[PDB]
Amino acid sequence: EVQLVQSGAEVKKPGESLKISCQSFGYIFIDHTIHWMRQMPGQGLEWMGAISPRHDITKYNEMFRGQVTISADKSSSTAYLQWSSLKASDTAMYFCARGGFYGSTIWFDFWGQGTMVTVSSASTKGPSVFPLAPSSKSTSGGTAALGCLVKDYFPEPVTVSWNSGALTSGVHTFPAVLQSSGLYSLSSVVTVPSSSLGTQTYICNVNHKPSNTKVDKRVEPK
Amino acid sequence: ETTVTQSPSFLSASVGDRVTITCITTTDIDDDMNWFQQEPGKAPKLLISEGNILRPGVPSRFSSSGYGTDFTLTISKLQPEDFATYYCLQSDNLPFTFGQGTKLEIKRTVAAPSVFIFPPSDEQLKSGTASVVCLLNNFYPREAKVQWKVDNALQSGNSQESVTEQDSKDSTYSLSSTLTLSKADYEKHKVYACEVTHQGLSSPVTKSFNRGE
Ligand SMILES: CCCCCCCCCCCCC/C=C/[C@@H](O)[C@@H](N)COP(=O)(O)O
Ligand SMILES: [Ca+2]
Ligand SMILES: [Ca+2]
Ligand SMILES: [Mg+2]
Ligand SMILES: [Mg+2]
Ligand SMILES: [Mg+2]
Ligand SMILES: [Mg+2]
Repeated sequence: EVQLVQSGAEVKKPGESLKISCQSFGYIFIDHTIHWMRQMPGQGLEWMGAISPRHDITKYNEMFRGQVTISADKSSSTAYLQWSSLKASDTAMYFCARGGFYGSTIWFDFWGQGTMVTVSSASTKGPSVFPLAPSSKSTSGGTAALGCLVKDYFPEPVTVSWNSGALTSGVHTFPAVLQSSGLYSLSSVVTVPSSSLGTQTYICNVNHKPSNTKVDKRVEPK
Repeated sequence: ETTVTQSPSFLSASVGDRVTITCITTTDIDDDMNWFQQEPGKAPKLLISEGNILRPGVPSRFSSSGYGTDFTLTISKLQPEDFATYYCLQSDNLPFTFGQGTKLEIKRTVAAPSVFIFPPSDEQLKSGTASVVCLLNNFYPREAKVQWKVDNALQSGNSQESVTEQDSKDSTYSLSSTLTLSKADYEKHKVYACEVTHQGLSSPVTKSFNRGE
């Protein structure tokens, strides 16, 4: 069936150029138009522009004209979106979606899965992992909390498991925050029986693939 | 461009409830209103296309109405998978323009947070920085006020918060607040307090520690 497949996540510096892509499968490429949508972090959707590969005609939203170029390659059924000079404010998720022409009544019925673009002055950096140790100040009833602070890494993402995936109940891994450095930072916490605490070993397994940083941090009481 | 005004931005409802969301356009767009659902981390999904046409495979609990400038989407008998963000889209004229979205949240009973405070670790202190963390665990509704006090001085602009998505099992939220100071500043003060205000608490809850102890 119809699939639109986008290229992988991108991390860039301001001023750098970038071309991302969307390849169509399962239908005739020249029978439709391909449109590009921006979704800035935590925001809604914006239509950037579109191309008819059949007619080699592009249309742009006035707010994006001169900032980006949309193009297509009929031979590989691929559409492209490109910037010649990225800005930090271009940080967003980018989606391609299928549509029709003047007179068509169905818009964006199939979408790519979409492509994250991060633009920052920051450079790749692995996190430091610090314990958030259980004590009395973190023992509600017969419930204790503990965690790991995964501090000062770039870019996203990091993954965290507990006890190599054996501990899943009561785990909360928070969305990362972007610090004024920034460097991202997140915490992962788990609530456990206070009678734990004690006799059960708690280890957070942290993986930051961009810097190839992998850390197993034992978290002990007091 | 045609401006699209979607309301409400946020709506709580119970599983099984019926809700109606509206979109108003600044120009007459005839029947060219389209509705999308988007879950976190996913592409939007087309539900209904121009002329109130439900897309193949979309449940009939989704219906829409409207012509000209005023439009609605009704979801009947809300299922757990329905609690996502909805966007309207006008496809009358270029540029295509979308409403700002409606996030639907699962309504449940009030639950007060359990609150925990974590002093900075000795390992972190060795590197010249101190992060103090306050955790509010498993609470509802999402609205919560967290105030940091260092020797009774209210900290402002000094902290960052992060909130989880609504839990798929109990429909609660959790929140962390991190207060960041220099090692130097951390060591010149004694009492570190996180004060939490929430509708599930009859009065604010304070968690604190004295540095050293
Ligand atoms: C060959 C050039 C292709 C260029 C790139 C494609 C861009 C698509 C442009 C169409 C955008 C205007 C939106 C109008 C859509 C109408 O077809 C429907 N609302 C039906 O018209 P109604 O029944 O409401 O009058
Ligand atoms: Ca129409
Ligand atoms: Ca129209
Ligand atoms: Mg209601
Ligand atoms: Mg009703
Ligand atoms: Mg449920
Ligand atoms: Mg201070």
